[PDB]
Amino acid sequence: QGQFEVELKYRVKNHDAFLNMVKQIEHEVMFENNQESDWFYDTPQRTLTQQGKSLVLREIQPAGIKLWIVKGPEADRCEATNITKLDSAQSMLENMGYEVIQCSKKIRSIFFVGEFHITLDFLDGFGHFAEFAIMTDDETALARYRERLVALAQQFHLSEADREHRSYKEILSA
Amino acid sequence: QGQFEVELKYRVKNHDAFLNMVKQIEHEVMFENNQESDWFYDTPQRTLTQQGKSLVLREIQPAGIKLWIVKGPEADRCEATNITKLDSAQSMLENMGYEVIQCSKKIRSIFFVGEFHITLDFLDGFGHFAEFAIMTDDETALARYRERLVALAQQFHLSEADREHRSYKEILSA
Repeated sequence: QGQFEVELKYRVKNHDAFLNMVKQIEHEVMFENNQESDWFYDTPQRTLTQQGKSLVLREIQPAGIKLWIVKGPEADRCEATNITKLDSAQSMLENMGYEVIQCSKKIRSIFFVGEFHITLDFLDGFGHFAEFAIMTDDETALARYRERLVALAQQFHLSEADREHRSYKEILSA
Repeated sequence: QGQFEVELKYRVKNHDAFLNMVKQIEHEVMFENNQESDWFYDTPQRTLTQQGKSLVLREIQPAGIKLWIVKGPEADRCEATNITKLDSAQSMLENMGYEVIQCSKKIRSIFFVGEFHITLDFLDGFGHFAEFAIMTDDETALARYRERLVALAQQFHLSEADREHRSYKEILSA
């Protein structure tokens, strides 16, 4: 569980329905209905963005989860580490020459089903979204996880037609 | 305690004498004789170094303390946050364009005397060193704090003649 995260995003048109579904499934809960704030960073010339990378500081309340994240360049590469002082992290990145190129808020819920993660998000105005994923270190099993992920997705009655390819930041820059 | 750091470093000729003295002063132990490893980062062209900044990833064992630190550009400025995954941070700074420009290890003990910090270090091949420090948000009390740090150090029979002006990195560079 690390550097390689396969993730499928879906549009969810029915919350309680989706909820009822997981409601009828054996699962662990990381947290429900927290507010997640994300701060995306980059240099003045947008160097990270030109290289297919994203740098993010993230805080989830009231769970109190705070992360320093870097995604890319590889399609499935994602690294992170928990941090205790979000403000210090923000201040250090600016001192490092970085600037917030985007900030965002959303209500989020994350559940566990085996080693797979289920994320349910709600963007005020655009609707509910769902993410299914698993982070692994072995990259050979990255096409087979992508499948059990689809399998799991199928359990919630979500078809490829429900698949959402536009990413959070990747879109609602709109 | 965060905006302004006041810290005086001194060379310690007699390690045992320093500790026997601390035994006569009311104090607390954070940790004793731990190994501290520091990894200094910068871009290949030394952007940060040339601007008086230090970007550091630090690990202390067996305490298990892991930090992401940025000191400077101002001499009295130091910011940090604990991180849970040292290797992820290392890999993220790498992905962000930084490289290890210098690394080091030393033996360190940290004690508390009021809101004052006393750090006793051992840098093999260079000798022992002590740091007396304090952090405050009140810029009006700087002179007074520096005075109390001299007196404190005076208790350990350390004078301005024992004052070490070089930073950790500079002492190593000899």
